[PDB]
Amino acid sequence: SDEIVWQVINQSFCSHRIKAPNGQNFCRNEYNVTGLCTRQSCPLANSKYATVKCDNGKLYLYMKTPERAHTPAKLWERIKLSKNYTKALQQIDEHLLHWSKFFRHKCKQRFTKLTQVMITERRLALREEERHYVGVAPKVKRREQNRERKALVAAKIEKAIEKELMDRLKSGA
Amino acid sequence: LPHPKIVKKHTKKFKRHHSDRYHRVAENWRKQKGIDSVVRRRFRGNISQPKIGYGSNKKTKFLSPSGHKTFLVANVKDLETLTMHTKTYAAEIAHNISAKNRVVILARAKALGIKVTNPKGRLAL
Amino acid sequence: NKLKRQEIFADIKHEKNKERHTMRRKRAKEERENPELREQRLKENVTQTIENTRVYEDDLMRYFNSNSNEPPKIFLTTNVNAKKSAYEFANILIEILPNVTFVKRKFGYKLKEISDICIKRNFTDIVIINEDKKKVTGLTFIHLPEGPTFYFKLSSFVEHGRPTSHIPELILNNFQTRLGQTVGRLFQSILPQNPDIEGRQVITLHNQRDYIFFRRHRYVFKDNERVGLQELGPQFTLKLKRLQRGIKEETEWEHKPEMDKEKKKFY
Amino acid sequence: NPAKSASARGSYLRVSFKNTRETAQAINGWELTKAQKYLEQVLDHQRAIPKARWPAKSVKFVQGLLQNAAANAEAKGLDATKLYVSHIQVNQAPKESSPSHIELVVTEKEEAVAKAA
Amino acid sequence: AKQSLDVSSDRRKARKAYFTAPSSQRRVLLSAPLSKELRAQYGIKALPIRRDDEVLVVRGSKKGQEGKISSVYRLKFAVQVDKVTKEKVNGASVPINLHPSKLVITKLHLDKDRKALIQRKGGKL
Amino acid sequence: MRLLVSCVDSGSIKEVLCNIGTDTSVQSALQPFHVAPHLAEGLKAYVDRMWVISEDEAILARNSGVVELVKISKHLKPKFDISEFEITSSVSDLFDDAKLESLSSKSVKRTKLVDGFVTLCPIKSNNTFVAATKSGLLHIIKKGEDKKLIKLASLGLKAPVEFLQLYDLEDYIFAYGGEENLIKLVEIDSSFQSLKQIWEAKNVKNDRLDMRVPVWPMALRFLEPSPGKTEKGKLNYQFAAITRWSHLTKYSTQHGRKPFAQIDLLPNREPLSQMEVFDAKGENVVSSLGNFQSETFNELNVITTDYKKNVFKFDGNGRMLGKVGRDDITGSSTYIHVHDGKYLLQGGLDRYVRIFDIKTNKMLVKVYVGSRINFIVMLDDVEIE
RNA sequence: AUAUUGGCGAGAGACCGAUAGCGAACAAGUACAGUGAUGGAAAGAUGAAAAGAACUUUGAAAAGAGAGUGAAAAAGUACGUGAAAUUGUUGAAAGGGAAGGGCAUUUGAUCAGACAUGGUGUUUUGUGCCCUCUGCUCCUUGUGGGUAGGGGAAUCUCGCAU
RNA sequence: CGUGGAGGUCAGUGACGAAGCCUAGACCGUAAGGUCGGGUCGAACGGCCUCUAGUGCAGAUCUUGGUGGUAGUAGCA
Repeated sequence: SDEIVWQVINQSFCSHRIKAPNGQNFCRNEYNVTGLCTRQSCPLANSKYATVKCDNGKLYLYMKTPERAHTPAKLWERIKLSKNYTKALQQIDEHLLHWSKFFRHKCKQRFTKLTQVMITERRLALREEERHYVGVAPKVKRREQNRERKALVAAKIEKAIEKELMDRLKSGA
Repeated sequence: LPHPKIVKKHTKKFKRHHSDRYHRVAENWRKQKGIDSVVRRRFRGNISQPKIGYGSNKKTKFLSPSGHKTFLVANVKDLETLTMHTKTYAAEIAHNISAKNRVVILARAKALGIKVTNPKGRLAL
Repeated sequence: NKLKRQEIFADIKHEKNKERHTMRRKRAKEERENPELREQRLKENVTQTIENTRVYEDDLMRYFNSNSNEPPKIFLTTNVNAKKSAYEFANILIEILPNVTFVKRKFGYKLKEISDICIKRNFTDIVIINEDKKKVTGLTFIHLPEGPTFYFKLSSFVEHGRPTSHIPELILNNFQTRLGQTVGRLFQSILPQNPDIEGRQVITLHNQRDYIFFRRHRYVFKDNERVGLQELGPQFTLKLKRLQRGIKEETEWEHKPEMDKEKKKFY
Repeated sequence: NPAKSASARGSYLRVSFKNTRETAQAINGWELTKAQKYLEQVLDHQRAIPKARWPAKSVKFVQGLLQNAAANAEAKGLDATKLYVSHIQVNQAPKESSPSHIELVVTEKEEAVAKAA
Repeated sequence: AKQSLDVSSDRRKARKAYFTAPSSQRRVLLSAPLSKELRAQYGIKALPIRRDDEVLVVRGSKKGQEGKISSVYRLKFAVQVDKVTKEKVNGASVPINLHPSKLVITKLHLDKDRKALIQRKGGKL
Repeated sequence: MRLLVSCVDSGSIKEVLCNIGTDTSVQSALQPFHVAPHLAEGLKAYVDRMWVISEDEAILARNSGVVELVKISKHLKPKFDISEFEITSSVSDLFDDAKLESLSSKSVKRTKLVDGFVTLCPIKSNNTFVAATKSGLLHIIKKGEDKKLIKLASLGLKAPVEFLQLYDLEDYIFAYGGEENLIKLVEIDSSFQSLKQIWEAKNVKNDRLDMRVPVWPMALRFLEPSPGKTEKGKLNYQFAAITRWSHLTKYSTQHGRKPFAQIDLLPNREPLSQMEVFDAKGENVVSSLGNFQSETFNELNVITTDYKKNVFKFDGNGRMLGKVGRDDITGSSTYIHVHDGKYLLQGGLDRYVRIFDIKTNKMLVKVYVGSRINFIVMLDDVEIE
C-alpha cells in the first residue's frame, strides 16, 4: 500500500536521506515540496502528491495521482503556471481544490521561493564584476614560492644597483 | 531569522583531570573511576565535570552565532535540498571538495540565498 | 636491501671525497709552479648556470604610454569592500607615484562608467589594488585612453629607511625580451620622470627571472670605486599577467601554468 | 637578507656535544676578525671559554667552520672586515658515541648612510 | 568475467608472475601496436617489438617524436629508442626508458620468422 | 611561400619570404630568406583590409581614411625575387567618426571608438571594388581605365556595422550587422546608387531567465540556396553567422526570419570572432569571398577565434573539432584566413606569423615580425632554391 | 566410500598488513651466543625515469659553499608521509626558599568581522514564452504538455530588460 | 560516541590534492567526539541503513623501540 512503504523508508532505508547534524532528515527526491522529509511530505510514502518545479524558466506544477501506481512512466502530470504572480497563485488554487491544506499553501510556498530565485537575473544583469574565483593549486603555490627564493639569490640587487650607479654617474659626470 | 538569545551555559572545554600535568594523558574527557579521586567526589576548587544540566536549550540547539543550523554539502544536488530552509540552515562546504567544484557551489548558493559558513576556502582572486 | 645499501654507498661517498680532493691537492701544487695551467681549466670547465643556459615604435611611446610632456595623474582605486591593509598599501603608493588621487570605490559604475568619469576629469592611468583575504594580492595598471593594461601578483611585503620629499631616480634591469621592455615601458611611464639627483633616492625594478623586484635605496659615493646603500621603502615582488590590450577586452600573454614546465624562456 | 649572508655547516662530527655548545655561544654575535683571533688565544691559553676552560678539540672544529664560512663569503663576494656571525647553532646527532651537528651563518654589518636638507 | 577454473583472478599471484617472468614471456609482454597505415597493409593489430624497426612515440613527454629502437631492455620492461635521449649535465647522452604500449610501430623489420609470425596471425605481407 | 603581413605598430606591410618548415623562434632551424618593411606611415595610418587582384596589382585600405591602389614589381637581390610597392592612386576621407562617438554612450567598452574598414572585396574581371566602414558608410570605389581610383557612390547603412559579406553564388546582394544590429539583407542596383533592405532577421526566443538574448554578429558566410519547392514571398538565402556571445547561428530565409538553430559553441558566453570556412580533408570548397558552396549546413566546417589565446574548429552542429596550434599561440588572434582550402593564415597580438596545415593540424611557418598583425594574404606558395 | 599440519601442483578468504602475520616480506634458521645438545634476532618504501648532484670553491681527511637535475630534493642512496618524548637557536613572558589547576578580569601579543546592495509602489519605453493570425506534435480527461511561420503595441505590467 | 573489515546506498569526495600529520585558528555536541579554516603532504577515502570483531589504555618492579635528568659527574692504573 503506502503505510507499508512509509514504515520501510522511515527506518529500514529511504536511500536518499541526508541526516543533518541537527538530527533532521532531508529527502532529495527531486519531486518533494519541503526539502525536509516526513510522513506525507516526501513523495514516495504519500500517493497524492503535488509539487512546483522548474526545468527552464517555466515553472510547472507537477501532480501525482494514485490512479497511476501501476505506471511510473507518466506519474507526474504537469501544468505551466503563467508568469505573473497573482494569476499563478490563483492558477495554483484551482488545481489544489479538495486536497490537503498542506499542498495548498506549500505549493503556493514553493512557487513563491522559486520565483524569488529569479533574482539570479538581477545578479546576472548587474554582474560586470572584476574579480572571478581563482583556484590555488599547491603545485603552483611552490612554483611561485621556491622560484622567487631562487630568484633573489641569483638576483644580487645591491651589486646590480652598485654597477648601474657607477656606470651612470661616470657617463653623467 | 528572529532567533532567541542563544545561551551556552558552559563555553569552556571539559578537559580531563591531570591532562595538563602529564603529556600522555589526552585532553579528551574521561571520567575519574577511582573511589579516592577528588574530581569524582566533586571537591571545591577542582575541575568542573560534564553533566546533563549543561545541556543546551532545545529551541536554540545546534545553532551557530549567525542563528543558522550547520549542514554539510558535497555537491549542487545536496545543496538544493535547502531551497526551502535558507533562514534555518546554512551550507557548510565539505573539507575535501576541490577548488574546481567550490566555485560552482558558491555560484548556486548565492543565487538561492543560502548562507555558506565557509566561503573563501581554497579560493583566491 | 637497505642494510647492505646503506654501508656500500656511505663508503663509496667516503671513498669519492678522498679521491676527488687528493686529485685537487695535486692540482693545487702544479698550479703554484705554473699559473697558466689553471687558466685552461676555467675555459673548458664551465659553471653552467640557468642564465647561461636560457632557452633564448616612437609613435607608440606617446600613444599608449605617458611621456615627459604633462604631469601624469593616476586614479588610485581599490576593489570593493576592502579593509585596513589595502589602504595601508595605498599609503605606500601615495608617496611613490607622481600625482595620485585616492578614490573610495562605492559599488556599481561597472568599468566603462568609470572611464567616462576619468575622461571628463582627465586622468591618464587607473591603478586598482585587490584583496582576497587580509593580505594584498593583485595590482592592476591600466592606461585610460586606448587601454594597454597590465595585471600583477604580490607575494612579498616586509617592513627602517624613512625617506625625504625628494623625487626618486629610476633604474631597470634585464628586459632583453620585447614583452619585458613593454613592462619596462609601463614603469618608465607610470613613475615620475623628474629625478632631482640630490636627495639621493633610487627606485629599482630588477627582473632576472619572470619575477620583478622593486626596492628603494640611499647611495653614498666614496672616491675609491665603490658605493654604499641602505634599505628603504617597501619590499616587493611582482608577476606579470594578461596585457588585456583593450580597456579589458583582448589578451596578449596571460600566464598559464602550462608555463614553468620549460624551466626557462622568461618573458 | 640571504644576499648579505654566507653559511658553513658540519654534520655527524665526532666531537663532544656539551663542549661544542659552550664554545659556540662564547663566539655568538662577534665580528669575524675578532672571533678568529679569540680562538687562537684559547689555543695558546691566553683567554678561556666561559668557571672557564680551554677546550682545544671543540674550538678546532669551530675555527675550521669559521675559516670555511670566510671563504664562502668571499666566494659570493662579501666584505671581510664588516663580517660577523649572526646565527650559530649546535645540536645532537645520531648515536655509545655523542656526535653533533654545527651550523653557523655569517652576515655583513651594514651602516653606510647620509642625508640632505 | 572469469569462467575457467584454471585461470586465477588473484592480484598477488598475477603481480608475482609478471615481475618474475622469464625473458621469453617478457618478449610477448613487450608488444607494440602498429600504426593505422600498417594495420591497413598487413591486417594485424599488434606485434612483439625488436631492434632494427622504426617507431613513433604516442604518449609521454616525448610526444610525437619518432626513431628506431636501439635495444629492447627486457629486464626493465623497456625499449630504448635512438635519438630519443635525455642529455645529462656532463654533456653525455642517456636514453629514456619508454614502454612499448605507449609506442606505435611505423616501419617493421621483416625477417623470415617475422614474416611467418605475420602469416600465422592472419596477415598478408 | 610569399606573404603580405599588415603591420600596425609601424603602420606598414612586412613581406615574408620563406619555405615550409621555417621557424624564427629556434636558431638552429630554417630561416626566412627576406623580411621587407614597406610604406611606413605611422601608427595613426595602419592598413585595415587588403585585396590581391593579380600578379602585379593589390589594393589597400588604411585607418586614416585612405583607400590606395598599389603596384607590385619584382627584381633580384639564393636566386630570390623581392617586391617593390608604389602608390599609384589614393581615394581619401571615407570615415565618419561623428556617428560612432554619438551612438555608443557605453554600448559595451571602447574609449577611443575608432572607425575602421570592415570589408574590401570586388563586386564581380571588373576593376570595381567595395569598401564598408563601421559608421554605416559604403563606398563603391571603381578603378578607372587610366589605372586611377574614382568613387562612384557613397551609401548609407544602419550603424554599427562589424562585418559585411557579399553573395557571389549565381545559382547584387549582401548582408551586414553589428552590436544590437540584426542581420539585414540589402540589394544593390547596377547603377550603384540605390540600396533596398529586402529582409531583416529576428532575435530568438528568450533564455531560461527570460532575459533578451544579446545580438552582436561578428561574421557571416553564405551557402547555396535551399532545394525543393520555393515559397512565394519568402526569399531563398541560406547562411550562417557567429556572434560575440558564442552563438553559431544558422539562417534559412525559406524557413523564416528567426534562425532555425542558435548553438552556443563555448560555455559562459565567451566572445568569438572571424567565421572562416574549411574542409576536413584539406580541400577548396568556397568561392573567392569564402562563401561555402553547398545546399546543406551539415557539410559546413568553421574556424573561429576568441580573445584569450585560442583558435577553435566547429562543424555544422556546434561540436568541437579541436584547437589550432594550442602550444605555439600564446597571445590573441586578430586575423585568420583559410587560403586555398589547404592552408591557414594566422597572426595576432603576440606578433608572429603562423601558417598551419588544414589536414594534419601542423604548424609549418613561424616568422617574427615585431609588430601586431591585423591582416595576412598569401601571394604564392612556389618553393625557392 | 575413509584419514592427511608431510610432499608434489593448484584454486581461494567478511584472515594479518611490517612491535601484525611463520622465527624469517630484506646477505634468515642468516648474523651471533653456547665445550656441546641447542638457543637464536634486528632489518620493507628515493623517483616516473638515477635524471644519484657535472663543474667552480672551502679542507691531509671528515664534511660544507656556490651551481644544477626533477613535478617536488620542503624525495637525497642518514632517501614517501615524518607524530610524541627529548635537544639547540631565536622571539615573547615570568621568577624574594615550589610550579602546574578552577572561578573572574585587566594589560601585552594576536585572529576573526559581507565579490551583503536591496525591498516596495508608480512612470518612460524597448522586447519576449504577451495580444493577435496560421499551425504542428506527444499522449490521457481537463484544471493537459512540447514546439513553428507572420504581424502588433495607439492598452498593458503578462513577464523581463532600461 | 569511536576503530579494522563485509553487504547496501549516497550515478558521495578525490592530482583544481584522498588519507595522515601539526595549528597562539573557528564552530557544534553536557560528554564520548563530530565538523570546518590555515600550514604540511602525495593517493586513496568518507557519510548514511545494516553486518562482523584480534575494536577504545595511564598504570601491570607490563613488552618492544626511542629519549632525558643524573653529567661533561664517578671514571681512563
